[PDB]
Amino acid sequence: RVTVQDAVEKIGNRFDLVLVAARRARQMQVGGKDPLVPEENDKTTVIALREIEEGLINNQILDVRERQEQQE
Amino acid sequence: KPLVGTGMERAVAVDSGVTAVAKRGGVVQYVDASRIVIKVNEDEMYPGEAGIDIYNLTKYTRSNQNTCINQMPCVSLGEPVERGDVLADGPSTDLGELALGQNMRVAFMPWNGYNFEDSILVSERVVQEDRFTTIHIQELACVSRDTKLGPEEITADIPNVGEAALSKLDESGIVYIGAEVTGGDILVGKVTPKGETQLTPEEKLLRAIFGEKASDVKDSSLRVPNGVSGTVIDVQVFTRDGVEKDKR
Amino acid sequence: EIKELLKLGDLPTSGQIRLYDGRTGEQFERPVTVGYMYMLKLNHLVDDK
Amino acid sequence: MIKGKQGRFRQNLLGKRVDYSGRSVITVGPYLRLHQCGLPKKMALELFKPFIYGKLELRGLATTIKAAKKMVEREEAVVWDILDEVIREHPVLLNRAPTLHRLGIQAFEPVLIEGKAIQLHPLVCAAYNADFDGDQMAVHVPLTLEAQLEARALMMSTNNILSPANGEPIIVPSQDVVLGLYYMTRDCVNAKGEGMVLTGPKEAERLYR
Amino acid sequence: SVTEFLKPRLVDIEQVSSTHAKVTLEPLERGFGHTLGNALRRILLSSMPGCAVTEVEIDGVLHEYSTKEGVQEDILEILLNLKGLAVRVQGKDEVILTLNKSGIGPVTAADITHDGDVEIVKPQHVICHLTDENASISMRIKVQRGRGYVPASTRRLLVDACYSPVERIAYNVEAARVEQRTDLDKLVIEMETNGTIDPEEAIRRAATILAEQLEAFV
Amino acid sequence: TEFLKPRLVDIEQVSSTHAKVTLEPLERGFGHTLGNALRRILLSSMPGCAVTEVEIDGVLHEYSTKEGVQEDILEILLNLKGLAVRVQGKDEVILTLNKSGIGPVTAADITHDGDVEIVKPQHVICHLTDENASISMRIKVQRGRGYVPASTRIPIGRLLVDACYSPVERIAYNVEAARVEQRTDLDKLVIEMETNGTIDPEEAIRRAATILAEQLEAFVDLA
Ligand SMILES: [Mg+2]
Repeated sequence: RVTVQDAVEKIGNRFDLVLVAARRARQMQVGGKDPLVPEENDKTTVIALREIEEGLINNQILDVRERQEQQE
Repeated sequence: KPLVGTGMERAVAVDSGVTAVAKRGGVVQYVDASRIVIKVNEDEMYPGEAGIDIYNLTKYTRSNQNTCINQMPCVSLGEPVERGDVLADGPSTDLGELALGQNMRVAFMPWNGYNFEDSILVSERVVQEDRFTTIHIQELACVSRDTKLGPEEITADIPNVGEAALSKLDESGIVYIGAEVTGGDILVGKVTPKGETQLTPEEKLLRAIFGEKASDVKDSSLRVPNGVSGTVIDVQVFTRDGVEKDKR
Repeated sequence: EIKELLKLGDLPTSGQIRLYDGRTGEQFERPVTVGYMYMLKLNHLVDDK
Repeated sequence: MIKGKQGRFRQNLLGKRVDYSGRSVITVGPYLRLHQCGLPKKMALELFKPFIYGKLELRGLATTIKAAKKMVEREEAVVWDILDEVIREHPVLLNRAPTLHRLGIQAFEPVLIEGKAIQLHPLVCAAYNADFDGDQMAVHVPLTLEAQLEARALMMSTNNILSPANGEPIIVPSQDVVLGLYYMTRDCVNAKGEGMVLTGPKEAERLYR
Repeated sequence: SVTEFLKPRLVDIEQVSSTHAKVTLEPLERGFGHTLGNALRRILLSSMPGCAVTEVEIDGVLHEYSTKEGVQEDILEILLNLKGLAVRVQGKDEVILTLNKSGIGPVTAADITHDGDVEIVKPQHVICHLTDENASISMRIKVQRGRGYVPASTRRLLVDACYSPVERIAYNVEAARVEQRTDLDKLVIEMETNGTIDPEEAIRRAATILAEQLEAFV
Repeated sequence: TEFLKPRLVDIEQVSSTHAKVTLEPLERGFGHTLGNALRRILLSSMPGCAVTEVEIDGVLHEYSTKEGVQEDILEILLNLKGLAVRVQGKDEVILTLNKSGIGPVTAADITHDGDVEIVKPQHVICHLTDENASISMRIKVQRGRGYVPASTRIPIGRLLVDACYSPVERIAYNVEAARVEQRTDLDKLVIEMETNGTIDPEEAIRRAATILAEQLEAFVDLA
């Protein structure tokens, strides 16, 4: 990835984008839980941004999954 | 020699001081890389015992900003010399004329970017034939004080150091002249007597009995600063009066 | 005087010569200057920076 | 204790010698993209050192940490590969000396060159205001993953085409690029290839070459 | 030892669509990227055997700057369109075809007569366009075999001959890596052809031509 | 449609160092292509025999100075780096020089060896001024390409001297019209090389041709 304009409108704020992407990247770095999109030698953080742009990752989704496993 | 001067380079170089200007005319009896002897012309000879100048040129020595002050002889053997001429070129001098930089065949043209704001290409030739290359001469000074708990020792014996470091040192603890040191090598083997009074009054008891450590010395050797190569030229030793001079 | 001095050598009076581009081997249009500018090397050395 | 320069109120304001820092003289960097900063080898093996340790011991090339240290200090060929991997995407922050603007702490991706000079894309020499006549820029790095994402999202050199004060771009072709463009498009009344109809642009480039 | 030089390992053959290819080679020694790139560029653009339309004539016109009734386009427009035609021909050096037709609608390359050996690679390529049924297009087109670009001035209307099938060739050199030495030049040639032959075989032909040229030395 | 292959029609030795070769026949466009390719390849990828290490007897380290010789040690190494030698067969080889007495120390008095041959004996190495002063030295020589300084390739009397492995120093190619030959447009390509004498024109041009042919044959087959 080079620019992050596509991710701005997906999470409108450009800072909540940063923290949400950091949440997903931390999940994908040591919290296992491989990315849902293929990687191209990309770091975990860029994969998080990529999936955010793909729309399949958002703060709501992360919270839903965290709550679901916290019920376990 | 600058290819476009102003006629002031000659006087600046002559009168600056570092050009080893002659004193009496005559003939150059014996040139050398470190000395020029000038047979005086008969007329200028003193009433007695002339025929001697012995211009001691200055072989390599450090300047005040790490630039070698090297004087080379610019007279062929037997060539006559007149009073007040230039026997030996100084640093950045060429037959007397001041020569600060060097020529370089330039072509004002914007090449593919690499001279964008003010940058300057340079063909490998300028570095290949090695016409820009200085002789910076550093001066690392290592000292041996006498703090509390005994003096500092400059012995080659150092704990927690491999045989590689001690390979090039001398027995005293000082590197040999002409040792192609590199980053991290010990120039001087220096050590300190393991801190100070620590632990508990049992430690004072130990001091009364004296410790039981063969090493009993911390490593404080002065190494090459990280990131600089170099070939040691000279290693001077200075002694406080009342200290017997060691092997080095 | 510079024009005459150059003319003493065979070099062109303009002070400019055509330069070929080494990488491709074509000609630079717009002929270019070439001379001997006595350049220094100030002691702001990168490996001290 | 609550007064003077050593007063612990005005203490984090005076200035902190931050770690993972750097410096160098600057050099033009054509062939770089607009989000790449040519970083030296000899300085990129002393900035991402702990990252190299991590990716090295993890890969098992030298499990024990002291072995990893002695490997990197040994310049073994594998450490170059590992360093390339870690700096694959790990934005660095290039900061000029007087940081008046808020662009003066822009952040780039690294690409490794040889020698020792922090290359720098030409177009982004305006916001910095550097002039490549001895100007020196410092390289910081973001450690924590949040800081990495910030350096890639909020500060990356490709997300600051418009400067804060004036809306219009501050990535504006400056000195030689405009002379090249100017030369590349000028009406000459009569020259070679005058009076003809070639094709779309492709045959035009073919004609010129 | 001195004879040794890092040979490339052909890696990238990315063939975007059917004619635009982006080949890359690496790692080459310092500067070989530029010399190979320029040699290939010059040989490809300047000297490449091929066949292209050279001369065209209209039955009812003898002047270049005129027009035919019922034609939405103009004579020079048809000249440009024909210049863009991609055609490969059998070993016959040159041959003349005709575009006799009449009707309403676009007139493409497919409307051209097959004439045995000659085969147009892009029949769907557009040439002209008629609007009136009474309007009849008739014209002769001669195609020769050549090894370069022939402007009209360098020479019964004349069409600049683009014999070389390669249409564009741009080479860059970008620094690759091999262990420590990091000034090795990865070459990157993107070339696009008219369609009479894929870029791969074009590069093969250019390389073979250069190699045969150098053969006499060794 | 045919492509006239070139041939090395002549190799005239205008001077000892620099010389000119002529290539013929060549067709339009091929002239400048081959000329530039050959200039570029020749100016870099060639084998040489430049000195690499020097070991003077009474010299401890480079920045010192001996006696009886006006030249400082650094000037001696500079001149040796400028020395040109023609070495065949053996990869690397050691030479000796123990000239004694006043006068020049030109390369001629270097100790004789086998296939090693000093191309330019006149090239001064150093000078002697004191009668009972002798300069005894061992000079190593290997063969390589391009440029390899001391540091990259890195006792105490082992003075390392930067390599300068290259036989050529100025390559210029011109393209001109040839005889009628019943066919115009045939280009004569005259390539002049200014070499230090270690390498003859024919050998250099053929090696350049070979290296380029190999590099391009790496292009003949593609995936
Ligand atoms: Mg400035």
